Amino acid sequence: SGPVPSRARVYTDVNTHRPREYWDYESHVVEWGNQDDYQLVRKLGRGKYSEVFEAINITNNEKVVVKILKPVKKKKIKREIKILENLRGGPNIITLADIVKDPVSRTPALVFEHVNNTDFKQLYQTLTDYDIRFYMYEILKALDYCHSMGIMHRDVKPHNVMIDHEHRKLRLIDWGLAEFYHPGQEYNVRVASRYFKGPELLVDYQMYDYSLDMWSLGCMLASMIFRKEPFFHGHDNYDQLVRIAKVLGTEDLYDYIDKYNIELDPRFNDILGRHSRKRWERFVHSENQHLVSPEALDFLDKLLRYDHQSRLTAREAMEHPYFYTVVKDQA
Ligand SMILES: O=C(O)c1cccc(Nc2nc(-c3ccccn3)cs2)c1
Repeated sequence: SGPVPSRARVYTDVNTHRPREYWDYESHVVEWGNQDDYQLVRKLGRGKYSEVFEAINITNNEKVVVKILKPVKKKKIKREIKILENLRGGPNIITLADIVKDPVSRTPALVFEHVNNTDFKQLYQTLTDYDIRFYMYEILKALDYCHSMGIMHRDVKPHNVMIDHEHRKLRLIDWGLAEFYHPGQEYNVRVASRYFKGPELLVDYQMYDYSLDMWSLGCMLASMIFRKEPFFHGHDNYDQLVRIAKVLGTEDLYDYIDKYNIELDPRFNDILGRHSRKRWERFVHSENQHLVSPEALDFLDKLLRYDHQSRLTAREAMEHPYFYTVVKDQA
């Protein structure tokens, strides 16, 4: 027999109740603006899928950010655009302002609201205990929103969480890997950065859901409170699961594989070994103890579960004691 099916615990059928055009992005028609409205100022970054620039909208003198896409299948561009338009205006979601056809590359360019970024490699070393709870709460607002809208991000990691620390503002960016959740759909497991891939991706379990983003969030939280980046530091996708298993233990891993009748890649046989579940105290030391508390460890533990069905939802996470003071201040 094959793998046991799975469905999201929450927001399971939200896309089914929408009109088909909400999620049928292959049939999305792109609304193009005027590429002459924008003059590039300077380059801000580059990646495998795009280059990102500061630009000026010369019709109103507004600063914007322009993401010029490298060649990719048009259906992937339609996907990202449709998701950005669906999520526009949601809390802490980057705002897509315009779409233009770049004259040189002949590829699309997405135009986004400007947001000032403090690079995480400089910010994360100055964050207080309170800052981490605050910004984790703000990320959870974006994840609960997009999940409630039927969308999983699938690429949650520090580079995709832009933080203007001076104004305590945060935006979840790069929706190029995001997808619509449909019950029973089997998804590509070649998503997310290595260090943030959930166990379902590493064992090739395709019927995953929003809870994938909650694993990635737990990896971010561990790296911030323990000041260890990345927290699970694998050499490849196989070794990545080994690094997880040396912390979470192999017993719950094999229980997970058994529960969903997952056929484990035979490469894993010789490398996973047998490992006890470790106590989080072993990652606490004098340089990070001010960021670690019983509340943080309880919250972290409830995110980092092999069984995607047993991880906190974004809404459950927001109600955890770790956020009581953040919640009280925001009232
Ligand atoms: O893919 C996306 O959705 C997206 C949306 C907005 C921005 C970026 N990417 C980058 N933005 C910067 C940056 C740095 C300083 C000030 C402003 N932006 C550097 S890399 C990506």
